[PDB]
Amino acid sequence: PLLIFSGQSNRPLAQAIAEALGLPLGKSTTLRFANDNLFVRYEESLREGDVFIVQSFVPPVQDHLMELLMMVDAAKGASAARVTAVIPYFSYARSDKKDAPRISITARLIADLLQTAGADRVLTMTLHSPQVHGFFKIPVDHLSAEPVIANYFATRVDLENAVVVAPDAGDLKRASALARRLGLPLAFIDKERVSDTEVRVRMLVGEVEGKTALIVDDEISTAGSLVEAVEALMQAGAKEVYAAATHGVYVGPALDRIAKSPVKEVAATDTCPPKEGPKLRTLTVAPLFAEAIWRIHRGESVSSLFT
Amino acid sequence: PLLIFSGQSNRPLAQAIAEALGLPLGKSTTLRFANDNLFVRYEESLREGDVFIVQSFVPPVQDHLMELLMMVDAAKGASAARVTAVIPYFSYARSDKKDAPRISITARLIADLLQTAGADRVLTMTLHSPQVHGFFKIPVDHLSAEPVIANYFATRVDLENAVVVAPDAGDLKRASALARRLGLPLAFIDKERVSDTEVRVRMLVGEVEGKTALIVDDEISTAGSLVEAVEALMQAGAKEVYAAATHGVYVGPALDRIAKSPVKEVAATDTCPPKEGPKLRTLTVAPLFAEAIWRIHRGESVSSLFT
Amino acid sequence: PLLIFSGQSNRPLAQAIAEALGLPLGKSTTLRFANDNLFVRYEESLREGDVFIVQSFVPPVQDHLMELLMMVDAAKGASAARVTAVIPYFSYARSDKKDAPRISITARLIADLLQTAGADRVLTMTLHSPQVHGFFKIPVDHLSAEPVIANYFATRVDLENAVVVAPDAGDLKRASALARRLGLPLAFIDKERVSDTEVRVRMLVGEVEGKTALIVDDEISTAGSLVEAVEALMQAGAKEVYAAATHGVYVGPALDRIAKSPVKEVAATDTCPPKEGPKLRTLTVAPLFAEAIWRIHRGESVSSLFT
Amino acid sequence: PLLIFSGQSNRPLAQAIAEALGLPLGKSTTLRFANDNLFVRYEESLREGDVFIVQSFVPPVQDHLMELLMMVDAAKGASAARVTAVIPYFSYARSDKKDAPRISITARLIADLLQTAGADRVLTMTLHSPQVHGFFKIPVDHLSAEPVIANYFATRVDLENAVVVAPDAGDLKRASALARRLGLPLAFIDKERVSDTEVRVRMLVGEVEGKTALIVDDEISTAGSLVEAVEALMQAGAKEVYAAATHGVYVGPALDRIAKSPVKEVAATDTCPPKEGPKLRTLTVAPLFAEAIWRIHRGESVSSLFT
Amino acid sequence: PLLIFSGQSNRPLAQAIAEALGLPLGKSTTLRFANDNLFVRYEESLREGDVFIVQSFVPPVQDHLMELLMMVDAAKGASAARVTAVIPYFSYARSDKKDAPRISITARLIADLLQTAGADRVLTMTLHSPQVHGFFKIPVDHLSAEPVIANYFATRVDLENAVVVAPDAGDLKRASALARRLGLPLAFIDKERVSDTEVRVRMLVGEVEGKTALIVDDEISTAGSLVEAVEALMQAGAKEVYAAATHGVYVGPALDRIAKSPVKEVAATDTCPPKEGPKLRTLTVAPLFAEAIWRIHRGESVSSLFT
Amino acid sequence: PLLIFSGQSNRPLAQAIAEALGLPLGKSTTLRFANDNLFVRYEESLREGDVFIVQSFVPPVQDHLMELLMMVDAAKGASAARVTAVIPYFSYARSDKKDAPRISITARLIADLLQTAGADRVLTMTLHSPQVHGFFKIPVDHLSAEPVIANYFATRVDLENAVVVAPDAGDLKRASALARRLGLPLAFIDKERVSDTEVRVRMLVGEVEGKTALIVDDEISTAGSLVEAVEALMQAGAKEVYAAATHGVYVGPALDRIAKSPVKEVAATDTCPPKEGPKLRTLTVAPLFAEAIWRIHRGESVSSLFT
Ligand SMILES: Nc1ncnc2c1ncn2[C@@H]1O[C@H](COP(=O)(O)OP(=O)(O)O)[C@@H](O)[C@H]1O
Ligand SMILES: Nc1ncnc2c1ncn2[C@@H]1O[C@H](COP(=O)(O)OP(=O)(O)O)[C@@H](O)[C@H]1O
Ligand SMILES: Nc1ncnc2c1ncn2[C@@H]1O[C@H](COP(=O)(O)OP(=O)(O)O)[C@@H](O)[C@H]1O
Ligand SMILES: Nc1ncnc2c1ncn2[C@@H]1O[C@H](COP(=O)(O)OP(=O)(O)O)[C@@H](O)[C@H]1O
Ligand SMILES: Nc1ncnc2c1ncn2[C@@H]1O[C@H](COP(=O)(O)OP(=O)(O)O)[C@@H](O)[C@H]1O
Ligand SMILES: Nc1ncnc2c1ncn2[C@@H]1O[C@H](COP(=O)(O)OP(=O)(O)O)[C@@H](O)[C@H]1O
Repeated sequence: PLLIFSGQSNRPLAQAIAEALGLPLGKSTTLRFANDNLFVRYEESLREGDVFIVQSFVPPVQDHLMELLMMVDAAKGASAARVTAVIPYFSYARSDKKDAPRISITARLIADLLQTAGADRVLTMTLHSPQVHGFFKIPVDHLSAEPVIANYFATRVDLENAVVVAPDAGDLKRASALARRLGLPLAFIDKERVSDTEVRVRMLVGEVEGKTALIVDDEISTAGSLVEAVEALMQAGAKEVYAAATHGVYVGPALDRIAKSPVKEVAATDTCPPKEGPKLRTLTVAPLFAEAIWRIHRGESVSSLFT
Repeated sequence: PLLIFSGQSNRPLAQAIAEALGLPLGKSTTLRFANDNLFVRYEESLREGDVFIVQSFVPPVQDHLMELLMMVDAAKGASAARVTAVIPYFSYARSDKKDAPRISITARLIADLLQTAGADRVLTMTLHSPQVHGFFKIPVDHLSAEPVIANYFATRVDLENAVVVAPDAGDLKRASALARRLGLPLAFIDKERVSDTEVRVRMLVGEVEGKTALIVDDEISTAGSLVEAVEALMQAGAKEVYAAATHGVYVGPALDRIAKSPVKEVAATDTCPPKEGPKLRTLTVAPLFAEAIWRIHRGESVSSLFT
Repeated sequence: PLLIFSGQSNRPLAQAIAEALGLPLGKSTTLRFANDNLFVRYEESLREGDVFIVQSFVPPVQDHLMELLMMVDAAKGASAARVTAVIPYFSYARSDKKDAPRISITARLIADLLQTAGADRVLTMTLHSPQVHGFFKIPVDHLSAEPVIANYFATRVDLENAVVVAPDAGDLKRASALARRLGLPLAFIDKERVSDTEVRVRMLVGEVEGKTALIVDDEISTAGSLVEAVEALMQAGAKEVYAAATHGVYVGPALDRIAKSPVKEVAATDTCPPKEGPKLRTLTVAPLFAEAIWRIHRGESVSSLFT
Repeated sequence: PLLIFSGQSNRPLAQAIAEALGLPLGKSTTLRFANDNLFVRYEESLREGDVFIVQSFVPPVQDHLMELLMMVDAAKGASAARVTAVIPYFSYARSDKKDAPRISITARLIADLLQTAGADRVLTMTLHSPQVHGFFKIPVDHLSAEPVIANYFATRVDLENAVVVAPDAGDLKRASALARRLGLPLAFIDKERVSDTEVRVRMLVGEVEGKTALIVDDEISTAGSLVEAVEALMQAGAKEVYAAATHGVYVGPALDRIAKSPVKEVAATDTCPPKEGPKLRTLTVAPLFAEAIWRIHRGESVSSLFT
Repeated sequence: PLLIFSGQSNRPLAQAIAEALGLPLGKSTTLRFANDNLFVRYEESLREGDVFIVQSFVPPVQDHLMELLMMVDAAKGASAARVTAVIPYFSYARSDKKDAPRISITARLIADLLQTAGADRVLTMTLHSPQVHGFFKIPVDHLSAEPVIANYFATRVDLENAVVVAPDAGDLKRASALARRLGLPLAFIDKERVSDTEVRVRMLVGEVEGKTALIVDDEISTAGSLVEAVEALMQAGAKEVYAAATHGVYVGPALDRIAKSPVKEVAATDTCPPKEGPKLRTLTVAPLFAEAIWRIHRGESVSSLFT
Repeated sequence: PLLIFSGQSNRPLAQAIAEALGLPLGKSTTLRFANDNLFVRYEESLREGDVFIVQSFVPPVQDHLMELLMMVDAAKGASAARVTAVIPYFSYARSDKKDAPRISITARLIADLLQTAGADRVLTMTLHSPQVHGFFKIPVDHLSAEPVIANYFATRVDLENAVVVAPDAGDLKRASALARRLGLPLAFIDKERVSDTEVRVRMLVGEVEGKTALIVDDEISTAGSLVEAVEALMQAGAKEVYAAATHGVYVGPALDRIAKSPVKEVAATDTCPPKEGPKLRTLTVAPLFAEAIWRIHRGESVSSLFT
C-alpha cells in the first residue's frame, strides 16, 4: 500500500513524483496557528501503509524541518507500516564538520531528530559530502544527478573543444566523474589564491583558452562561487562558460549575479522549487525519485539506476 | 561551573535572570546563512559546566525551537557536565491530546527531540496541562505563577467583596488555588472552539452581580477567551473586570481586542517578551527563575519555593 | 496469523472477543510457584503471528501487570511478528499528573515498561484523561464507550425532557458529547478529595428540578463520586437518577453504597469482570474489541468505528 | 549526600543497614488505593542525592517489584544524582533459562524493567546463578555470604570429623569453596537417582558414615531439597546434619518440613525477613550491605571485602 | 526472498546449508587492506530480503567477529528486510560470568555488539551455558546437536552395555537428555579447571563397572577435559570409551592428546571446520541448520525439530 | 582519581603519557586462550575513577579493536565514573563513505560499537576526514599534530625557499593550515587511487620551481601516495623533498619505497609504534596527549592547545 505525501516545500515535485507512478498525492493538511505553532493532519487512513513524505530544506527552513518531523511522527502515530523521509535537498548536509569549536554538527543532529520522530529510512539526492550518509543509522538511499546533468551537457552545449572545470579543490571528484562520462579533459583554476607570487589574479591548470568551459557543482546558493569561477575562466582565455548543479537554491543575490555574469546557461534540478530566469533551466528528477520510491516499495535494485 | 545562555526569543528575561544571581550572560552567537539555515556557536568554554539555556517558544517559534535544539546539542558537544533547557513558555504544551485522528501529539514529540538533542532537564513555568510533565523522561522543574499573580492583585487592586473567575474548566484548578489564598469566592466558563466561527456564545457559573471580577488563566494568545469572559461577566451584573495570566503571548487580534474590551487591566509575566499596550502591566519572573536555577545548581529544594 | 490470548484478569471478556470473530482462545498457562513468583508459557507456536494479549488492571493489579509484561516478553521471545497489549481498563491512567512532589507519574512508567517488555501497540477503552495517549511512543488505539452507553439509555430508559450530568469537569468532555447525541441538556460537578474525609460537600450547575437525571463518568471505583452526585441531584429537585460508566471497577464500599443510594440503575461495560448487584446492568464490549482487533490485523480504518 | 530508603519487603534489614552507618532511614510512604493501585512518595528532598533503595523479592512479590520500580522512577523524577537498587534477595534469578519453549527469561526482563525505571546500578547477594550478572547492562555489585556462613560453621558445629555435602550437581561449586575454606573433605549424594541398578535409594560418594554433614545452598524455599538431602544423609550412615543458606525464603510447608526433619540447625541470612523457628538461626548481613553501600558511595574497593 | 551468505570462518558449512535449501550461496567479498583493516561488500542486491549470515567464532576469532558485525551492518545498510546472525559455534559463550573481579562478561558484550550492528535474530547451536540466551534481547533459536549425536551412536556403537558420561557439572543437563533419549544409564565427572590447558577430576559418579562409556560434551577445545575423563573412566574398570561433542574446536595440544588417549573415536559436528585425525569423525549439521532456516523464513515451528 | 591504562597496541606511548602526568601506568592483563578468544582484567580498583584507555588501530587491528571494546566494557562493569577511549590512530576513519553499494561505513559502525561497550568520550588525533567526528554521539576531542610537525620543520629544514605540499585534496585543509602557520606558500596534488598499494598524480598545482618541498599528510600506509608525490615534485624542478605525517603506519612495501625515493627524511608521530629506517624520524605526541588528558580530567580548555 504505497502512499506519497508532501509538505509545503516542494509540492510540485511531490505531485510530479506521485503522478509519474499514476498515484495521487495523499491528503494531508498543515496549519499555522496565530501563535506560530504548527499543526499537521492526515485526512485519509495511512494504516499499514508504506508512506513516503517529500520535503526539501528550502526557506522557511525551520518550519519545513518541523513539518517533516511532525508528519513523520503523525504517520507512525497513525500506524503506518513504514515511513520514509524523502528529502530531495538536505541543506544542512553543509553542517557536517566541527570546523570551529563549540558548534553543532547539525546534519548529525537532524539525522537523530529524524530517527526519533520515527523515520525508518531516507531517500535523498547529492548530499553535500558523501560522509553525511554515515550520520544516519537508518538506511539512506542516496541518488545521483550525474545521468541528468551529463545528458544536459551532451545534448545542449557542443562538446567539440570543451573542458569540464573545477574552481574549488572540493569540486574535483564530481568534475572528474563528469569528464570521464562526457569524454572530455579536466581543468583546474587556482584555489589559494596565490597569495605571494607575481600573477595575483587566479593561476590556470590545464587547457582552457580556446575552449567552452563546463562547471558542475552540488548546489548553487548565493551563486558567489559560480560567478567568481566564471570571471576567472573568461580572463584566463575561455570562449564561454556553462554551469550545472543538482540543487538550484538561488537565494539572496543569486539571480542578479547570474544575470550580470557572462555564463551562458545555468542548469539545476527541481530538488528545490525553481525560480524565474531567462538563463536558468531546470532538469527534472521527479521520474528518477519516482522510480526509486517504486523500487524501495517493491524491493527492487535502486543502485542499478546508476551502475 | 554555573553558566547561563539565551537564544534570540527572550534575551531580556535571560539578562535579568543572569543579573539577579550576580553572573554575566554567557557569550553565544546564532547566525542565519543566506539559505535560511541556522548556525550556533559558544564563544567561551563550557567544559564541565552546569549550563542553562533560556528560550521561550515565541514567534518565529520554529527557529527558536531549532536554535534551542542546536544550543543543547552544541553544549553537550562542548562537554558540558549538565544542560538544562530553561523554557519559560512552552507553547506546544497545548498540543497534548490526540483530539483529531492522525495528528502529532506535538508536546511529546518535542520532549523526545529535546532529549535526543541532549537536554538533561527542563525548567519551565505554568504548562497548559499537568499531564505534559509525563511527556518528559528527563526531570522537569515546574515553576508556579500563583505567588506573583496574587501579589499583583493584592499590591494594586485592593477590592473587598470581590470574586475570582476562570476562563476554562482545566484552569479551574488554578482558580481553585488563587482563590482561595486571597480569600474570595469562585466563578468559571467552559466551551469551544478558538479555531472556529466568531466569539463565542458561553456558559457561566457563580454569583457576580454585586461583586467585582478577577480573571486567572494560563495564557492569553488571541485574547478571544479573555474578551468572551469579560463580555459574559460585565453584562449579567459585575462592576469591573481585571485580568491575569502567566503567559503574555499577545498575537493576532489580541492587542486591539484588549483596548476595545471593557476589561480594566491585563496582567502577564515576562516569560514572553513584553508587548506595549495602554492598560498592560507585566510582572518580572526573572528573580523566581534565577532562584530556581541557583537551587538546581546547588542541589537545594526547588519544591520549597512553592510552599 | 491472528492469535488471541488472555491473562487471568478477565478471561470471560477475552473469550467473548475471541468467539465474536470466530477464533478459539490461544492456549497459555500462567502459574505461581510457592515463593509467589509468576511463570508464563505459551502451549502453541506464535511464530510470525499477530498476537493480542488481553489484560485489564483489576485486583490483584500488580500480578496482572506483571503477567501482562511477561506474556508480551514471552511472545516476542517466541518470535511473534507483532504484539498488541489489549488493555480494556488501564487503571493507572489516573496516575497522570505530578500533583504531589517526588511521586511516580505511574501511567508513563507503565507505558515505558510495556515498551521494554516488547509491546508494539496498545488497544484500550476510555482512558481517564486524553493526555495519557502521549505517554506511549507506540501506537495506541483508543476505543470510545459513547455508542454502547447511548444505546443503553435509548434502548431501556426512554425519558423525554430528561437531563444528562457529569460527576467531574474533565468528564464534561464526555458529557458534552452524549449529550448532545441523545438531544438532552447538561449538568456537572467538580471538587476533591476521594482520598480524604467523608462524602463530600459539592457544587452543581444547570436546571434539574422538573427533569430526570442521567450520569456519565469514565469509571466507578469506590462509588463515592456516584453517591455524591446522586445525593446532590436528588435533593434540589430531580425525579429520578440513572448512572452510566465505562469501567465497572466496583471496589471497597461501592456495591453496598449503590444499594443504599436512591440511584435507579448503574450501567458499566465488561472491561472489568462483572460484579453481581441488584440494580446493576452490564454492557458487553467484546464485539467492539473484536471488531477493532479484526481491523488492526487487516489494516482497515479503526477510526471509522468512532464516526 | 548518602540516602537510604526501604520498601515494604524488609524494613528491619534496611533500618539495620542505615543504622550500621549512623544514618536514619529516609522518609518514604507507599499506599495502596481501594482499586489495588500503588502510590509512592518521598517526604524529604532526594535532590542530587546518592540514593539506595532496599527491597527483597519476598511475598507479595509483584507489589514489591512494582514498589521498587516506582520508587526508582520517583527518585530519578525527584532529581537524585544516582539511584541504586539494593536487592538483597533476587528471587527471579531462578528464572534465568529458557528451559521450556515460549516462556519469559524473567530475570532478564526484570533487569530491563529496572533499567527503564531508572536504576543506575544494583547491589545484591548470592544470585541463583552467576550468569544473572550478565543480564544487567548497569553495574551490579554481587556480594558473597561465604564469610558469614563459614564463620557460622566454624563457631557453632564442631569441625573435627566433619564433611560438607552437595545433594545437587549444581551445588558442587559452592560446597567445594566452603570445604576448602573450612579445611574439610567434600562428599556427594547421587543426583539421578540411579533409575536402573540394585540399590534404588540414593547412592553415596565420599566418606559420610561417622561424620557430621554440612549442607550449603543459595536458598531454601519449600525446604524440599533440604529435607530429601538430610534423609538420604541419615540412611547413608551420617551422625548429624547441619544446613546453611544465604536466602531463608521459608515458604509453603518449609517450617514444618524442617521441624519434622532430623536436621539439627538451619542457618540463613536476613536477606529475607526471618520466620519463627526453634531450629532456625539467622546470620545478619546488614553490616556487610552497609559497608558495601558506604564503599559504593565513596569509590572504595568492594571486592576486597571477599578477597 | 531467502538469502544466505558466508563469512570466511566456515564457507563449506554455509555452502552445504545453501545447497540443502536449493539455493546458491550469496556473493560476498571480504578484503583485508595492507593496514589489516577489513572491508565487506555484497555483490548483488539483498533489498527486502530475509538475510542469513553464517559465521563461527574459530581462529582468527576477532577477524571473524568483526567480519560478522560488518556484514550484518552492511546488510541493514543495503535494506535487508531482516537479518539473522547464524553462529554455529559461539565460542564466547564460555565468557558468561564475572568469576574474577573487573573482567568483561564478553558473551553479553558481543550480544549487544551484534544488536547494535543491526542483527534481528540469532540462530546458533549448543551454547556452553543455558543462561547465554538471556544475554540477547533479540530472539535466539538454539538448536540441539543431540539428535545427530544419537543417530551417530546408534550407528557406530554397541548400546547393550553402555553408559553416557558428562565430563563436568555444566554438561550434566545435555548428557542426561542423551541418556533418556537412548534409554541408557548416566554418569558424570566433577571437574576442576586449573588452567586453559590443564584440568582435574575431583570425583566420578555412577555405574561404569565394565561398560562401553559414551562421553558427550558441548565442545572439545584443548581436549584436557576429554582425556582426563577417558583416563578416569578406564582405571575405574570401563570396557571402552567413545566421545562426542558439538563443537570440534581442536586447538593447542588437542589432536596429539586424542591420539595418545585410548578413546576409540571422537565425533564432533562441522560447526567448526574439521581437522584431520584417524580417530576424528565429523557429523554435518548443514541439514539441521537448513531446516531451521527454512522454518524461520516460513514462520513454521522450530521447536518441532526436537520433540 | 585520574587512571590511565593500555591495550597491547602501543604500550610505550601509554607509558610515556602516564609518566608525563606523574602517574603509574594502571595494571591491566590481556590474555588469549588457546581458542584465540581474548580475556581482559584490571588488577586493581578503578571504582569512581576517571579512566583513560589507550589503543591504536595497528596490526593485529581486530584483536586491538576487541581488546579496546572489552577494556571499556570491563571498566564500566567495574564502576568507573567515566571512561574515555584514547585512540591515537583511528585507522577505520578511512572507511567513512559508501563509495560502493552494499558496504559498511565502518567508522560509523565502530563509533556505535564503542558507545555500546560504554565509552563516554573519545580522545584521538588527526582523523582522516573531518566528518568522522559526526559519527560519534559521545564527545570527541580531536588533537592536531600540526604544532609538533611545525616545531620539527623549524628545527630540521631551511624554510627560506620552502613550500608545503598536500598529496591529495582531502589533506588540503591540514597542509594549508601548516602553510599559514609557518608563513610559507602552498601547493597540492590531485590524487587518483587505483588500488590499496597503487595511486596516480592527475595534476600538480602551485609554485615549486626550485624550492625545498615540505609534504604533510594525515598518514603514510603503503607510502604509494608519498613516493608518487615526491617524484611529481622533483621532475617539476623542486630542490628537495621533506615529508611529515601524523600516522606512521608503514605497512606492505612502505619502508622499501621510502628508501628508494629521493625524499630526504620522513617524520611521523608515535600514534603507531615506529619502525626502524635511516630516513625515518618520530616525534612523540605523549606530552600533547598527556596535556589533553590532564585538561579533560580538570575541565580546562582543550582547544587552547591549538590557538
Ligand atoms: N548549513 C549551512 N548552510 C550554509 N552555510 C554553512 C552551513 N553549515 C556551515 N556553513 C558555512 O560554510 C563553511 C563551511 O564550508 P567550507 O569548508 O567553506 O566548504 P566545503 O563544505 O566545500 O568544504 C563555514 O564557513 C560555515 O560557516
Ligand atoms: N500548540 C497549539 N497552539 C495553538 N492551538 C492549538 C495547539 N495545539 C492544538 N491547538 C488547537 O486547540 C485545540 C485544543 O484546545 P481545547 O480542546 O479547547 O483544549 P483546552 O481547553 O485545554 O485549550 C485543538 O483542537 C487545536 O485545534
Ligand atoms: N491510579 C490511581 N488510582 C486511584 N487513585 C489515584 C491514582 N493515581 C492518583 N490517585 C489519587 O487521586 C488523585 C487524582 O485525582 P484528582 O486530582 O481528583 O483528578 P481527577 O479528577 O482527574 O481524578 C491523586 O491526588 C491521588 O491521591
Ligand atoms: N523464579 C522462580 N521461582 C521458583 N521456581 C522457578 C522460577 N523460575 C523457574 N522455576 C522452576 O524451577 C525449575 C528450574 O530450575 P532447575 O533447572 O530445576 O534447577 P537449577 O536452577 O538449580 O538448575 C523449573 O522447573 C521451573 O519451573
Ligand atoms: N571465551 C573463552 N574461551 C576460553 N576460555 C575462557 C573463555 N572465557 C573464560 N574462559 C576461562 O574458562 C574459565 C571458566 O571455566 P569453567 O568454569 O570450568 O567452565 P564450566 O564450569 O562452565 O564448564 C574462566 O575462569 C576462564 O579462565
Ligand atoms: N579502513 C580502511 N583502510 C584502508 N583502506 C580503506 C579503508 N576504508 C576504505 N579503504 C579504501 O580506500 C578507498 C578510499 O580512498 P580515497 O577516496 O583515495 O581517500 P581520500 O580521497 O579521502 O584521500 C576506498 O574506496 C577503499 O578502497
